[PDB]
Amino acid sequence: TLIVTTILEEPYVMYRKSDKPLYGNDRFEGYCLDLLKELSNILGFLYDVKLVPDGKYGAQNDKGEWNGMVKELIDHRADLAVAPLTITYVREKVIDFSKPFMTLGISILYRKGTPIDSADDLAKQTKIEYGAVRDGSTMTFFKKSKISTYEKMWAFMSSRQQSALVKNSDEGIQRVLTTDYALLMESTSIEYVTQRNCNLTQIGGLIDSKGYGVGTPIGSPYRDKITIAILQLQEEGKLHMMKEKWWR
Ligand SMILES: N[C@@H](CCC(=O)O)C(=O)O
Repeated sequence: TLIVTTILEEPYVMYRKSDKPLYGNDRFEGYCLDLLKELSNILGFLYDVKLVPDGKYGAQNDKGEWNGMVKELIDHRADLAVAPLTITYVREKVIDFSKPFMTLGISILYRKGTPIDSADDLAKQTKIEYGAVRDGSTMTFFKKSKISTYEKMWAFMSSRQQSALVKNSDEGIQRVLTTDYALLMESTSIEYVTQRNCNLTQIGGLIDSKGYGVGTPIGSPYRDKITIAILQLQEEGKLHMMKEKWWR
């Protein structure tokens, strides 16, 4: 029944690996898929998982137009957006979000053993390239930040745009591995990476504080119900278990 838009991002949404042929929703696994299964049991609904066609989370272009999963919800092309989608002020003007099912903050993914300790250290220099995922909430944060240092940084990554910004997190992580590059990535995603490559580390603390929520078109009856469901899973300690299962 319900159409759920999502995006491939480890360990939230991934293609399940099997020796036998997988069809439909079975092709996907991960934190967000366990959550979606839970939500459909609690609210009792069927669903079809579809990746967002342009592979973007969603940003508003210079002419006011949106893309990514946000656009899909806006154009009623999807009922739910269940993915590590950041709840932001700008997005709340065009779609509704459930209450957060996970919290995080923008931080820095970089290698270990350098004198770089914060965004400032990155900002006041130029040898180390740094950037974020194109059309994601992190890129938008820097693009709209009125704080000098972040404003300085947006200037840097937007000039070297075609280069500083990456298509997705996997490409950004690979850029951190094979280049002198620091990735502006969200904290729980960084936790997952550094947890698997002891050469990588989080630089500084969180630049901001926020959360991930299930997106729905504006005025959807499902939003409050999903919030109630998230609150239940939280209450019975399943959100913790799910986090531990995937981040291990
Ligand atoms: N979670 C972000 C994407 C990743 C990022 O921009 O750091 C979003 O909802 O757009």
